[PDB]
Amino acid sequence: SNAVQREDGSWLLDGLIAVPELKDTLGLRAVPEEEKGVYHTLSGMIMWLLGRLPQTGDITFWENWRLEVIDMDSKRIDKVLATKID
Amino acid sequence: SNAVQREDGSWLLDGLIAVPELKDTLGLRAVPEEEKGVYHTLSGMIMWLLGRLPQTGDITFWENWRLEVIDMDSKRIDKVLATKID
Amino acid sequence: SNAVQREDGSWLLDGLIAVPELKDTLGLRAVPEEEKGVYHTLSGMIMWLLGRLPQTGDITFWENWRLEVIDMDSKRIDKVLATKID
Repeated sequence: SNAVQREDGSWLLDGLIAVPELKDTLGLRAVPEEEKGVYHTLSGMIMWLLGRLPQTGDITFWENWRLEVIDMDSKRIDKVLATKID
Repeated sequence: SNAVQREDGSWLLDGLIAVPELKDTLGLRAVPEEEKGVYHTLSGMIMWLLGRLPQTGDITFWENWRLEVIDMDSKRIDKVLATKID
Repeated sequence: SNAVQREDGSWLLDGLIAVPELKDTLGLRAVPEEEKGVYHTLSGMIMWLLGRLPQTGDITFWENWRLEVIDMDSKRIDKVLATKID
């Protein structure tokens, strides 16, 4: 599970991307609930920040980043667009 | 149930604007909980996204839009400013 | 307690800044739950808007402001960056 950067520097990210790779790709300093083992995946993280099942169209925010749900894979996010804030 | 486009592209919308007219106005692909008979107006969609009673000053997000609650009629939203994020 | 403006015009705010100073500093029309006595500081306000204990990295929104949690002091927010959205 993957990360591709686009011709404006925004990221198209697979929802199943794991926390260590996600932090690397986005330069995150932390994730919410770190070390508590609540979720292990970008999709889970977004679900946690939303406090409910995400839907395509949903937007959340974390550190320097706007996270938009681009597509679902039933109970999980398939694809996310990550855009730098500013 | 009006909408009115300001000088800068942004939209002033009635909170009782129905979902059909809302998709058409803002070019929304979808709405949350579509076909689940959960809300029928922009006011109810904003309330769903916030997961609580809206207040004037509240900001929510969906697709390419920032939706700001500009005015209330007691419990229901009366005016909403929609702005397209980039 | 206090508020310092960066050269870019954004504000670093102490989490314990009280409602009157906050409104004056950011030119707020209101704050949520005004005169309900729910919270009395910026930290309490953001905790109210998130619906849970804030974490460093969280972002919330009110009126024309993006509110980023910069640092925590255990149960309370220590520092916030407020940036005018437009």
